[PDB]
Amino acid sequence: MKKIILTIGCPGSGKSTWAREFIAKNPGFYNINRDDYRQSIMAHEERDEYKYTKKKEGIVTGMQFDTAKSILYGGDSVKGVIISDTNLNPERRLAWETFAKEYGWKVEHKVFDVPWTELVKRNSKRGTKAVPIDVLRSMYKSMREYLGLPVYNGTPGKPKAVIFDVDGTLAKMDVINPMVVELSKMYALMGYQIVVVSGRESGTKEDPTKYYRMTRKWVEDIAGVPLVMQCQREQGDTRKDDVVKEEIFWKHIAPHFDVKLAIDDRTQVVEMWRRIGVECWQVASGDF
Amino acid sequence: MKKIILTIGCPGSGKSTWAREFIAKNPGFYNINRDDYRQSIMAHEERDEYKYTKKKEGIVTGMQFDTAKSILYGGDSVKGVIISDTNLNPERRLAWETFAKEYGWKVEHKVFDVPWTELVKRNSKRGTKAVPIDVLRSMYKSMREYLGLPVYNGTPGKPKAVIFDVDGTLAKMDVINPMVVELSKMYALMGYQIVVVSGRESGTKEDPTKYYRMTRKWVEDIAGVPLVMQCQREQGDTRKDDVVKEEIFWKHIAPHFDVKLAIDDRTQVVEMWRRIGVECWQVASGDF
Amino acid sequence: MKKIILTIGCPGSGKSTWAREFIAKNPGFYNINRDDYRQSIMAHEERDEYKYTKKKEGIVTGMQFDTAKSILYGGDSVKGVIISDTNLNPERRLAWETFAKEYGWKVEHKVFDVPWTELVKRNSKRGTKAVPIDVLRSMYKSMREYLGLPVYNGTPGKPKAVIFDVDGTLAKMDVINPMVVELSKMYALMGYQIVVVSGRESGTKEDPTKYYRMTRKWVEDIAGVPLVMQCQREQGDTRKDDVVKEEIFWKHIAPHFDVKLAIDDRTQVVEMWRRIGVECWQVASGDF
Amino acid sequence: MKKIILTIGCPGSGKSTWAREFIAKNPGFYNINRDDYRQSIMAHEERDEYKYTKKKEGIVTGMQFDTAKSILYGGDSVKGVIISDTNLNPERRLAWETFAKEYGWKVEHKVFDVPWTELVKRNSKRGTKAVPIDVLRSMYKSMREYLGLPVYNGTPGKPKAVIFDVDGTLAKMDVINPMVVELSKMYALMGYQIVVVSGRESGTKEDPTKYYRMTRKWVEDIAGVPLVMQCQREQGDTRKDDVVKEEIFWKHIAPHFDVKLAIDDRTQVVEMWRRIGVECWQVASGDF
Ligand SMILES: Nc1ncnc2c1ncn2[C@@H]1O[C@H](COP(=O)(O)OP(=O)(O)O)[C@@H](O)[C@H]1O
Ligand SMILES: Nc1ncnc2c1ncn2[C@@H]1O[C@H](COP(=O)(O)OP(=O)(O)O)[C@@H](O)[C@H]1O
Ligand SMILES: Nc1ncnc2c1ncn2[C@@H]1O[C@H](COP(=O)(O)OP(=O)(O)O)[C@@H](O)[C@H]1O
Ligand SMILES: Nc1ncnc2c1ncn2[C@@H]1O[C@H](COP(=O)(O)OP(=O)(O)O)[C@@H](O)[C@H]1O
Ligand SMILES: [Ca+2]
Ligand SMILES: [Ca+2]
Ligand SMILES: [Ca+2]
Ligand SMILES: [Ca+2]
Ligand SMILES: [Ca+2]
Ligand SMILES: [Ca+2]
Ligand SMILES: [Ca+2]
Ligand SMILES: [Ca+2]
Repeated sequence: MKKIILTIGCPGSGKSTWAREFIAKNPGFYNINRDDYRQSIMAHEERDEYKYTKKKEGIVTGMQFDTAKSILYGGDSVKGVIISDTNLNPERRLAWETFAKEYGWKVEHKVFDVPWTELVKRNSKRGTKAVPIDVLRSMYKSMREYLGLPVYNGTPGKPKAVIFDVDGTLAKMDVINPMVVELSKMYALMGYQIVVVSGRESGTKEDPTKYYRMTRKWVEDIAGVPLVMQCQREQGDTRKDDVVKEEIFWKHIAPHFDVKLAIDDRTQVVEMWRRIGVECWQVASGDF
Repeated sequence: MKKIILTIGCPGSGKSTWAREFIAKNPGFYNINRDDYRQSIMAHEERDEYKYTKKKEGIVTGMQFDTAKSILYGGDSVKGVIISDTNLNPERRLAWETFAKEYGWKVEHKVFDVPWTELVKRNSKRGTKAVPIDVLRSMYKSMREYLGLPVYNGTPGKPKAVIFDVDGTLAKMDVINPMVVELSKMYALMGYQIVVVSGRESGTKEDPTKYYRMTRKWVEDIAGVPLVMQCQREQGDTRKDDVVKEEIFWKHIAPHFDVKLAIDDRTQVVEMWRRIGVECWQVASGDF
Repeated sequence: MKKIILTIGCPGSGKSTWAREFIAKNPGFYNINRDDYRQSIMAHEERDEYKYTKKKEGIVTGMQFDTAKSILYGGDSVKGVIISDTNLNPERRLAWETFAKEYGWKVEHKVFDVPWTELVKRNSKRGTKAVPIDVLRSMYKSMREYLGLPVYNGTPGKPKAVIFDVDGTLAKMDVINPMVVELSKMYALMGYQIVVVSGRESGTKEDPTKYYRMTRKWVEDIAGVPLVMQCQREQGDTRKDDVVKEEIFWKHIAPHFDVKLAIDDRTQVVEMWRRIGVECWQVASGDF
Repeated sequence: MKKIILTIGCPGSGKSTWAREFIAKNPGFYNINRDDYRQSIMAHEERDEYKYTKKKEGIVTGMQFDTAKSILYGGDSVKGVIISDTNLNPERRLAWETFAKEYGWKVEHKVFDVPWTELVKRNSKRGTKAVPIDVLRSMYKSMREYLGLPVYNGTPGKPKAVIFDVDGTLAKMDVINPMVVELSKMYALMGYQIVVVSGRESGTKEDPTKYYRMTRKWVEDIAGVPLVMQCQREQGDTRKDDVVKEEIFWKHIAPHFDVKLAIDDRTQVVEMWRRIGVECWQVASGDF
């Protein structure tokens, strides 16, 4: 059965680079792409900004439809086609299936799950092919939905709480950040539990809690934060703050507290927070 | 007297485009640039990421120095040279002056003040020449210092206050944003004055306060914000929220309140806030 | 009646640049191009060399066909489509007509006649989109056929002759070029008439035959060429040798001699010769 | 002793690509290039055509001089510099040596000998960095001089002769090419020896002279060429006509005849001919 391969990925995820190699190595496969049909009908040059329109979309969609049938209905030489779009819209994916079922073709996916941080990196250097940051956030939000990743929706019965980070949030570089520290105390009065988190490694190979202890002491004897729990990146862990903090949240926090907010300063972490369903306020420029 | 023209501008401000035209129109002028000397000593290709180093910088600085003397010491045909770097570091600018004073040359500046918003726009499409967002923020911070633009440092004797925006901050799209509304009341108890601001146009040409009135009512009868002042973009004003809110701050707020914080959601406005010396917490994704 | 506009031109003739502007200025027009469909089905990157194939061509042709019907069968908003290919193959052009006649559309052409010399120039700088020189010669040969330009096929009854140029051919820079001079005499014995031509301007504004006289004398008293006719670019004429020599051929030579060969050294002139039906031998490197 | 590495090569030979890798792998090495200094002083954009000038050259030369001293006079960290220009001008190369001798540095060369055919290929796709074809011919002529390759200057005492190729020259595709065949006979009368050469493989693995015999017969019984010698690419040889014919010339022709001319049609072969000192007339378009 001739196959139709939908590439599932955010812009900048490796889609096209892979399609080009696959076609180079496997005779009988052809690429179909909407970005290409979008630039061609306007005869746009590499650096022109395409103006979105329902009309133009219907046309490109039509072009994909017709180009698929025509190629798949080619001789026995034809093995399949690659639809190298983002394919991040469920409705769009279903259509390819129904369309494939009536003519007798099968559908396969080829996923390109790339970490948010890397996607941002690439897109900022993508130049003219760059995509706005918010449509990127949205694309990734859809990718997570495709993978079936978790979205927090609260913890019924458990005490409400606010999450505070240390570096850049409660501490500056350490001295206290007056308004944020005053906030944690403000929330405490209001009856909320104060959970503290930090991406600082706990300690060294020989003293595995050196930094943790220092952090705890600082929070207690300088900031005076009435916290109930403190969590930190374990010693030895070299993964991204991104991954580290989320792992800590599902394993040590979500099951014990009804978190209604998170206070942080580092964009990637802030991005992780909103992304998983936790309101987050960014208290300072944290593009690093 | 032969002149040395320093272009003052952030990356993406028009520096090079102007230098190329000026040289094309004025015989006897030559360009000197560090980005160029930086890529050349490494024989880098358009898409390689340059690795910063003191050594490599000393070399490029040396190259600028020597290339300046050699060209300016050319015949009578030579009129001057353009130093098309950002030139946003005061120390760096002084050096060119002292250097120019000993050989008998004069220094002129050619400023390229472009709005933050536009600088971001261009840099995100700059592709490989793109610069990290934080070094851009920093460059612009220096540009503002060069222009002598105002930086807020408080208001002694006046009552402390927090600034809250409406769209996206207190209101969602309208329904209340629970945590942020709860915050304004929380600060009020703490003794702070609550100043409300909005980029929403006050009204229409025929009803110049239509939206203002609606906003006031909403803040009063739905959010229940104990505000003391509300300010909004005047009817007819079509400038950027960027400019609008800052104008409102210096004219109607800074002189009446000791503002210690601002709550907003739109990145450009948040960026304006921190930029002028006002702590600001971004309560939601606002890349628009 | 909705129109289909075929752009007639060699690669590098301005086709696409015009299509982009036309579409920008005229709402309801869309571009259709085979180069675009060719790079897309292979998911090729700007710098990949496309491998020609009947299969791949049938597919792109199919894509043009289907994309035309689908767009032209759009609402009343649709005004037409531009087929921005070279369209230099008569058979190909007919197809568009027959195809247009059955669905009720009309066909218009938009010619981009650019001089060979300029086409070469652009193509050598076209980089990756560059086309081999021989396919370019061929494209231009078809363009000339489209315009109905003249192709020489002899002159019955008139005496046979060979055409010799002076600069670079008979003369070097002047001293004689031994073999070529020996040739003209060799042909004379064989019974051929020797016609001499030169792109050298005849003279100056005040002495309109200064150079002609000098050339005649040189050919007579140094080379010893038994010529019957000498023709030169008139004084004041600043057009390309290209145009100049061909004008001279049809007006002063073709009607008086049965030319069976031309001896020249400058590539553009040599190219003109073969192009119009006259065998030509290039006696030296003349890329200038 | 700190070294100065001059890269010797024609444009498009791999110079820069190598310099970038070498510097990437060897800490303490820096690149110096005139193309880079040429585009920088004019602040030119990738696609601008640089206007040559003595003034601008003196400046770039000065920049190379000063940049060399300054870097080589750096700490002990500095190992050397790469001068990635063509370096094909002997005078220019000497200067680097004398310059290197007074400051105590040594000079090394890194040759990039690439075949003419490949150099043309690359340059035609080089786009904006492309170089005119004649300056390329000239560069390669200098490269050959650097390598010490042979240039023919005649054969005293031996009988004069003309060299004729078969495919495209004497034969068309075979039928006779009337004027060229008539020429060989014309030269024979004049007392010249007619040497025939062909790039056609002599035969097959099982019949190693199949094609040679066919060619000989054709030349004898159809063209009627009064030849004295016929030479052909041996059976099995898969090298370029380029190399094949030159090998045949020095081994089987130059020592037996005083060749004063060569008649061919294929550009690369014609290019080889003039290049080694043999007048050559190109009788037809042979860009293949
Ligand atoms: N492994 C990688 N590391 C860094 N960048 C990559 C990698 N793979 C691809 N890229 C780059 O990411 C960008 C997106 O490429 P692509 O695969 O074509 O996806 P899309 O379909 O969104 O264009 C391109 O600029 C490409 O060169
Ligand atoms: N008026 C403009 N509008 C939009 N973009 C511009 C404008 N002028 C220049 N640019 C672009 O901004 C970028 C920065 O250009 P440039 O003047 O060379 O500054 P820099 O010295 O930082 O490279 C380039 O991509 C350029 O083409
Ligand atoms: N007036 C002009 N002068 C010089 N070059 C031009 C001119 N107009 C277009 N070009 C260039 O010629 C090349 C061919 O352009 P284009 O119109 O797109 O034709 P094609 O359909 O063959 O690609 C491009 O590199 C383009 O920028
Ligand atoms: N092995 C190769 N095969 C084909 N092209 C190459 C190869 N190596 C380099 N090139 C290309 O040849 C051109 C000349 O490259 P470069 O080494 O930089 O020489 P130059 O100093 O003249 O610029 C470039 O476009 C480059 O990418
Ligand atoms: Ca991630
Ligand atoms: Ca932090
Ligand atoms: Ca601004
Ligand atoms: Ca807002
Ligand atoms: Ca012409
Ligand atoms: Ca000539
Ligand atoms: Ca060679
Ligand atoms: Ca041949």
